[PDB]
Amino acid sequence: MATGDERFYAEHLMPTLQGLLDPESAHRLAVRFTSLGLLPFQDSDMLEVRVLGHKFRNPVGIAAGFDKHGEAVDGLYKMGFGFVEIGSVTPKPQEGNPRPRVFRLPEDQAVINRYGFNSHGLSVVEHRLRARQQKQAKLTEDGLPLGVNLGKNKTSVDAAEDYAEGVRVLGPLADYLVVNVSSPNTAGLGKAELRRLLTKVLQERDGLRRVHRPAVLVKIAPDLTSQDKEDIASVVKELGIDGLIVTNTTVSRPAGLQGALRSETGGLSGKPLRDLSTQTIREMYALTQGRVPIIGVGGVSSGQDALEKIRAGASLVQLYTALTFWGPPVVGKVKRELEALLKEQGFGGVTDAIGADHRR
Ligand SMILES: Cc1cc2nc3c(=O)[nH]c(=O)nc-3n(C[C@H](O)[C@H](O)[C@H](O)COP(=O)(O)O)c2cc1C
Ligand SMILES: O=C(O)C1=C(C(=O)Nc2ccc(-c3cccc(OC(F)(F)F)c3)cc2F)CCC1
Ligand SMILES: O=C(O)c1cc(=O)[nH]c(=O)[nH]1
Repeated sequence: MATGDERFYAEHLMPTLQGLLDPESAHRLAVRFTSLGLLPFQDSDMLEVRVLGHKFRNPVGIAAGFDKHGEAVDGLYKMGFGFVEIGSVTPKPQEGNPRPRVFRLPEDQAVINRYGFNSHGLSVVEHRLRARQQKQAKLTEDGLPLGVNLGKNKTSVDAAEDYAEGVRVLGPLADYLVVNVSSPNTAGLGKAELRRLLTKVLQERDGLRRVHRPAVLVKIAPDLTSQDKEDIASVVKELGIDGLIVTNTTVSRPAGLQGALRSETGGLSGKPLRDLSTQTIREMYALTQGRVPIIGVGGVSSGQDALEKIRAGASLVQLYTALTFWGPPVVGKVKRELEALLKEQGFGGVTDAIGADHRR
């Protein structure tokens, strides 16, 4: 509760919280507590990584979705994350799908959600980030970068314009932007469309002043065909996209799911998604010749999970669902185990392990 013991949180606190509140209420309370610093490991130089034009104290970040409106950024750094990504944020505010829209699958250490981009909107997030803009400038310079994930409104008629608007409004406040076109919960959120979309996004980005010019990454699904991945890699290299976030939640339902809510509509996250994501990272790393930075996401809950994605090609990793089951202590746990594994496997540091599986 205030100490920081992994067993207490995993075995007592978290289980009790879930027994008292529904999943969405639990998340909202989580955001409140985090934003208030109500939280329970020292990063070694081994965990430091330099990519996307920035230094990262450690390669473990909080995935988009936990802090959709940028309300708990500072609390998240306090929790131990090497970098924070907020969003997705839509141009105009919107409520998202009706409740219930998030479901726990305890037996699978997984979650299914269909929020549908509930967002305070660009304007509100912009002011919220501006209020701590200088503080973030010092955090970034200190190895704690900030990412902003962009989405689009449900009733938007010009997808590309929605993202362009996001680039113009929040781009100046972020170290990196994410073009999220892999959410399974928005209408119909492709080589042709992607090229057109990203060309416009990059042009908008290049039009920003130097110190306010963020890297641009594309977040993709784990349900892509081989052709889709092949085309994405081609477009990425063609336009000079700075990086990829692999992956978002899956619309598939892997055989073996035990949770009673396994058939709810939405994207599945957690352990059942882990390896499908790692494999997607492996494939994208190869298709891009290891020249395009990858942020690996999907079922990371331990040092081994993180290292597998790093060895597969990820320069950084993110987690979300593991936090909902184990609580804040999982962050230090993952970092401590990653450090130990790097040593055991002969890597001088995280950097040396990036893509290691491909050079064996
Ligand atoms: C409740 C919930 C909400 C999410 N919202 C977003 C979002 O707004 N934008 C986004 O790009 N990803 C979103 N995600 C996906 C996560 O960022 C991540 O890609 C995915 O959950 C896999 O990681 P995990 O297995 O560690 O949770 C969300 C996930 C969950 C569980
Ligand atoms: O985060 C979520 O989106 C979801 C769930 C969840 O339980 N999330 C939580 C809850 C408390 C969390 C925290 C945060 C900060 C501190 C915590 O310890 C406390 F309560 F003692 F102060 C616990 C973190 C989460 F990610 C349930 C499924 C969806
Ligand atoms: O907001 C949602 O419903 C959502 C968006 C996204 O990108 N991924 C996800 O799992 N849910």
